[PDB]
Amino acid sequence: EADPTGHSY
Amino acid sequence: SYVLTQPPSVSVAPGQTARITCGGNNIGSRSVHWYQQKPGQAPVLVVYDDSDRPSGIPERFSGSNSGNMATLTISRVEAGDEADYYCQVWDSRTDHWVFGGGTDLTVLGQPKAAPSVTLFPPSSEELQANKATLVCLISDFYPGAVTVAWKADGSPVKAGVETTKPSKQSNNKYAASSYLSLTPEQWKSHRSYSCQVTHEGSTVEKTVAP
Amino acid sequence: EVQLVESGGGLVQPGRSLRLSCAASGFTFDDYAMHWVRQAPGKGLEWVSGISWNSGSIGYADSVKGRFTISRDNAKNSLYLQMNSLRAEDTAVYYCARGRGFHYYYYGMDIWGQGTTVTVSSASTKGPSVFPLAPSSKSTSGGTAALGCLVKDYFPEPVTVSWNSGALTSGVHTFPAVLQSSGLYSLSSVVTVPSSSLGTQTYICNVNHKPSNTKVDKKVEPK
Amino acid sequence: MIQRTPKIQVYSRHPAENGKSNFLNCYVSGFHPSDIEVDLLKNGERIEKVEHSDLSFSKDWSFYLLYYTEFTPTEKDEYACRVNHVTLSQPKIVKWDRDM
Amino acid sequence: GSHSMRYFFTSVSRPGRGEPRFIAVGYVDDTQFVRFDSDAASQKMEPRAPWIEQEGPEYWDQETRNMKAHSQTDRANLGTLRGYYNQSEDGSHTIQIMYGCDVGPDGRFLRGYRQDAYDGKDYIALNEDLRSWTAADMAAQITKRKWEAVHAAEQRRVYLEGRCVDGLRRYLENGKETLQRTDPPKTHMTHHPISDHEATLRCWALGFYPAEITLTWQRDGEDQTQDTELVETRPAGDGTFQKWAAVVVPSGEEQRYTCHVQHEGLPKPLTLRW
Repeated sequence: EADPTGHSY
Repeated sequence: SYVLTQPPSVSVAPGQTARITCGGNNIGSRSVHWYQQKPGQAPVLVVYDDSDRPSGIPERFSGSNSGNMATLTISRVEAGDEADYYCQVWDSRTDHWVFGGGTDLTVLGQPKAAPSVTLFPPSSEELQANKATLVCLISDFYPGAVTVAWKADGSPVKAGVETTKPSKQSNNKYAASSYLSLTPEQWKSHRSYSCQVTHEGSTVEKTVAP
Repeated sequence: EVQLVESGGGLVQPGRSLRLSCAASGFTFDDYAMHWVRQAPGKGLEWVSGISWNSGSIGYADSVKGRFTISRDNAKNSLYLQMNSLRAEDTAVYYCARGRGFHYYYYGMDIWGQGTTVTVSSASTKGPSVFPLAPSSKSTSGGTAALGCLVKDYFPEPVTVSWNSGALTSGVHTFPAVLQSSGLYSLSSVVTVPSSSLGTQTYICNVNHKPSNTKVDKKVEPK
Repeated sequence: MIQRTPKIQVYSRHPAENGKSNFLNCYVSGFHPSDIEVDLLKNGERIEKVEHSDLSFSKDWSFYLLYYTEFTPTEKDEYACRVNHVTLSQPKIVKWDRDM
Repeated sequence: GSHSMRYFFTSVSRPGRGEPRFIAVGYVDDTQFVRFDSDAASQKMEPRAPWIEQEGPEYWDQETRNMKAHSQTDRANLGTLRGYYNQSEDGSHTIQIMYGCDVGPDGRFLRGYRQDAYDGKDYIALNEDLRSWTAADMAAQITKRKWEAVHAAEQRRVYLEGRCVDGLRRYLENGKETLQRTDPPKTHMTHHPISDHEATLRCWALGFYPAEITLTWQRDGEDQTQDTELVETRPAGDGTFQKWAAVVVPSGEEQRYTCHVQHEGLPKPLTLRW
């Protein structure tokens, strides 16, 4: 299972 | 703070390709979005990511972006396109969405249209509350400028007057309102009152009587 | 289909708090980033805050950081804006808007709600007095008559007027408010209807001045 | 921007036996960027049906990929892998050799 | 023994061609089990190992959303990096991300990883303590400060120590018949004369799993780590691996050389001799 959190650079 | 610059006004003729510019330092490295906000309406996305169109947006809306300048292009411009247009980018360094200040797109030369005027007398209820307001409603005129004159049996009334600066209606024409405040006594002591609306050198008069 | 319905707007004394809510429908709410964007009177759009699909990332404009909080309830398809320590310059129409992707960053706003008004003011609310504007003879030679409602002496804007509880829309023109020297507002709403149909269909304006919880229904008769 | 040229290995999945179906492999690894052209050749001629693994990469971030196709080897058919990448001036050809 | 789960992501910007290429692969140890490819026909995360098909529709929906969300993040980040570095619009650029976790033989968390590269070079990495970052350059320092302000390391740690581990352990159970089993190298020696005086001896290891293996040549029982030709371990194409090592020896002296093969699939190391 993958990581659901998205963060911009 | 990252800044996007739009000219406050762009004026155009129907059938031309209108161009609204959005300047920004290295705006070419950003992904530009454009929004259309017509009078009385929420904004609508017309172009995203410099050049793409959401489903439903006409092909005549297009966009470019490179260097220090992005442009929204509207070909075959029509009266319906009159609106405030805003460019926008996400700026990662500042973690802010930035909008340009907005461009007001006017389409010049729409047909002259004389106003429809509706004058209402005071309601029984209002008089019953020992007050009186005459309501003069002015719609569907173009262009958006009128002179409103109130008279009591032909005699000009200036006191107790409140007129709105005209505003563009949904149909690209304008609307305005004027309200005359009177005592019930004043109202009854006259045979009639009139609302005289002048538009482009022509006057429409409406009258009411107790 | 898709709707973003904002609520919670009203008059707030500076220094106090208000919570705006946006009810999302007609799309998979939890697949999209959501945003609040505002517009002060006569001015342009200003992004206030954004929240990605699963709340994994959140952002705020500097103008509001430390005071406003954005949140979402993906079970209820709702987005919220908790506004604290309000200032006069927060006065604006606040729009609920959908981000065109999963993230609050980078992806523009593809659906906008109609907005809800926040008036940060030291003044009091005043609900309006509503009076009927009866139809009269030969009101429009083309077999149509005009009748309306006078919405008098309220603060602040806005006020919503409907007719026949939203059933009657065609021929309705609610005019922009006049700001009187008194500091109070008045507006009128007129419905032009076929002159044949009078004393057949009932005509009622439904006035809602949400800032003062004032709701008035007024029958308008040819009396 | 640093670019790395591919290493190329051409081999069969199983030890080659004439007339027995098998798979012809070309493994390209150690390259960057990922855009790369890889062809399997039979008697100098391009094979149509060629598939490849899903792009992945190593600890130094260099990419690797396996291109392959089922084939039934013979004694008279020659095979090879032709590769082009921005780091190469012309396609580099590595002939299939049973012994490697 | 121990196990790992790793996700590998590659995004390549494609000016004019439109949208970036995005490909994601997931692995348990040396076994790929899923992929997401923007250029594939599917548009979903898909299975690459039979045991991941045990997962139901909700798993697939969830992991597909995650892949679509990640794709959009990297696409945003490609624009962002072009901006930070002041690069032109005409060239193509690449982002790579690898993340995952390691567990012990009894499923205990050992560690987690999260590392990002731009154009094949380190950009930013989560440190081993899973509480701090190393930024490779001044653009990554913009990223590092904003990530520190939002406590991004805590979010990653929660993932790496939580669902990453939970996922890995479940995959190890469901796929135990392959993931918790080994394939021993099939071995053989070839002999090819170079000249009248020298010959090449090549020691082969085929059909093995996992990939880790040691091939060593000795001469009179002495390690020959000088005249040894040694190829990179390579995929057979069926989920197993291949490797060879060779030595140039004087003709007639072949019996003096032995090839030693060490692999966890073997109960004891193997010794091959021509």
